[PDB]
Amino acid sequence: RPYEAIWLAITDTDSGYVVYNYPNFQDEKMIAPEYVAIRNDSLIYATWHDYPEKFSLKYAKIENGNNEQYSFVTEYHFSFMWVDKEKHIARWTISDIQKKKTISNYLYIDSRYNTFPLIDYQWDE
Amino acid sequence: GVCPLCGKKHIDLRSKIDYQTQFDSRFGTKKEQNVACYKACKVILTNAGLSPNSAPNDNTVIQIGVESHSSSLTIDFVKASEGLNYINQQLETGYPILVGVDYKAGSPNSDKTTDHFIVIVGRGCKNNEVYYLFYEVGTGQQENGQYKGAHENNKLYLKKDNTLQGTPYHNSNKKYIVVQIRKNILSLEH
Ligand SMILES: [Ca+2]
Repeated sequence: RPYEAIWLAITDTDSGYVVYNYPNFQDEKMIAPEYVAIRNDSLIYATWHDYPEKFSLKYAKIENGNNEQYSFVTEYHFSFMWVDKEKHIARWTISDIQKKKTISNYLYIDSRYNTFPLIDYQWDE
Repeated sequence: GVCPLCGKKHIDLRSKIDYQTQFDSRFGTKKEQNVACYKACKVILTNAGLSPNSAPNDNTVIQIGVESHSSSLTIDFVKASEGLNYINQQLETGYPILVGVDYKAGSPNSDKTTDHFIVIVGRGCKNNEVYYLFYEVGTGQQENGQYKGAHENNKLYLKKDNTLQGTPYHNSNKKYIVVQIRKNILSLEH
């Protein structure tokens, strides 16, 4: 289970990759990076614009492809694939369940190996 | 037909008016999406066949909310009835309405007055208790293959003082009251 970790979304910037830390659109006191976290029976999908969604994997459709690729369907379609396994960097391609529109396809760092800075995102440009 | 209980037709325009979330790369980067609530509501108005010049922030709006006290100090009740009437007559013509909401509860930042809008797209009743359906552009969550902001539990309830108050399906903490009605402009040459 290579996908089993807290995956923090990274953003490429002019000064290198960072983990942005967002005050949530629903509640400015809730401040967190975006992430996908898989620990046992749970898949947590957390964006900057909504409360985190914690899905029970016992109701999910889970498939494994080749080369340690995996997909999970709850209310969204999540596909995991390594990007740089030595740097513990993976990509989560997140789509609607019809697979018609891609929602995001960020790179992520396993939080246990994260060396990028956590930078508090500043909404008021 | 007309409803026995409430005496009006029940209306649900959702199948004719596509939903739009504000959390969409068509509005730009995250910082632009963050302030795109009005723009997404305007996409919904043009999805319904109205002019892109609809819902200006000018003196045609119906301004219901005005700036030890009563609970109704900031509500103009005559304007509340006017806004209600305009909503009923647009829905009966087949058009949605873009409205501004304030928070009874669950503001994302009580220290600020960030403008928020929703779009009313329907009307019904339960035992003569009138409700209005709305599209909430302020969510990107999806469920059962659709956006949560298009779900039928996005309902405003008509209160005894003719204000409209309710809760979006994606965030049970938010309690809206409708404080501003913006005007539709038809697609006409002159
Ligand atoms: Ca009725």
